[PDB]
Amino acid sequence: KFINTMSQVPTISQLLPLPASDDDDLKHKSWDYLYEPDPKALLDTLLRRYVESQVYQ
Amino acid sequence: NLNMDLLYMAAAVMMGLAAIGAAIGIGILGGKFLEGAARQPDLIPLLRTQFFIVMGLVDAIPMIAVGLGLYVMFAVA
Amino acid sequence: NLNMDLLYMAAAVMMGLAAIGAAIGIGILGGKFLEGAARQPDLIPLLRTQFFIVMGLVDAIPMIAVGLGLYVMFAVA
Amino acid sequence: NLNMDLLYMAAAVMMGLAAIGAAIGIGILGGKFLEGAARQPDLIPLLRTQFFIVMGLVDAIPMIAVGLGLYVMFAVA
Repeated sequence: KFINTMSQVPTISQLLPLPASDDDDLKHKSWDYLYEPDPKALLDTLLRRYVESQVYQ
Repeated sequence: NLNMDLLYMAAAVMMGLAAIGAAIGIGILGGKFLEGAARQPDLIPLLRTQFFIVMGLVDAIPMIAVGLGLYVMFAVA
Repeated sequence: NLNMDLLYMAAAVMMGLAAIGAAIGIGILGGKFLEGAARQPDLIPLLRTQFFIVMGLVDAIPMIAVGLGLYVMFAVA
Repeated sequence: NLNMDLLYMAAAVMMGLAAIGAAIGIGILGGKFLEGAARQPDLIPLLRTQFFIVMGLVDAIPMIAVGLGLYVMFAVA
């Protein structure tokens, strides 16, 4: 982890199963998506792309 | 006389049809209210509000027909 | 005689049909309005405006038929 | 009893129509309730509350239909 130009630290961090984010469901009720075709198929690819993005980062 | 024999049928139809109409109309209108609620709960007060607002306009003609049917079945007959 | 009662049978059929029509039509319309609202409650007033604009068009013919029910039951009589 | 045989057809028309209307209305509403539940089982009791809340409206006419049809079947006839 490139903390600062003078200090880097090895970290082992979990990416599956997905860490509990600092997020609250209360904000969600404002609106919802029109899922095309349906959410169960989208969520899969979202999680796969997300894990790929974190390995890249 | 012959009047007793037709009016109790005419009113019967005049109100069974309004029954069909109001029943199916409200079933359909409430189905979307339930699906919306299950989709986004806590909006339930607002959904219920504007549901009742709309529903009031669905009953108009069915209830008019019910009223006139009764006005016949007794006050005419 | 029949020249009285069959007028009531005609009134019954006309108003029953008009009732089923208006009720089910507005039920469908309102159902789609409801789910449209549920997906984003912050549009509600605009959707309601267009909802009324259309629900007017729905009623034009049924409200003719309903009135003709009265023209039959109280002018042809 | 030509007069009487038309009454036992009148009750039949009234309550047959009421049967179809109420049955299909409740079928639709309960179907939407069921899919809502299957989405969110831990909402099931609140959605049952709402299902019973609205279902009382689908019966508004079809019971009146029984209220008069059966009355005629057993107080007028």
